[PDB]
Amino acid sequence: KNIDGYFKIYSKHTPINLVRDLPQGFSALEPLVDLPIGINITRFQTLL
Amino acid sequence: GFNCYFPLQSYGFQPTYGVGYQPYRVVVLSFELLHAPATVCGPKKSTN
Repeated sequence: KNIDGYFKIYSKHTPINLVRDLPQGFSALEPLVDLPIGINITRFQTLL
Repeated sequence: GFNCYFPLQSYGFQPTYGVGYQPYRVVVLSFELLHAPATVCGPKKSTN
């Protein structure tokens, strides 16, 4: 999420037993970082 | 050429001299605040 010029990241990782379908239940995401980025962000792309 | 010159010339130095000749280094602060989410200030001095 990017708001007020600040970029924020929230995340968590846990094990599962499924393959193609997302797991049910509930799991919150704790914050990770908050940087005063400020750029007029409009798009994104991944890496692998 | 005649009546022509290059304005780029090197500093005139001596081993040591008083005011006027003396190389004195100056630093200038930046422009106005609030233009970005960044922050640059002295420490928020805490007490016991």
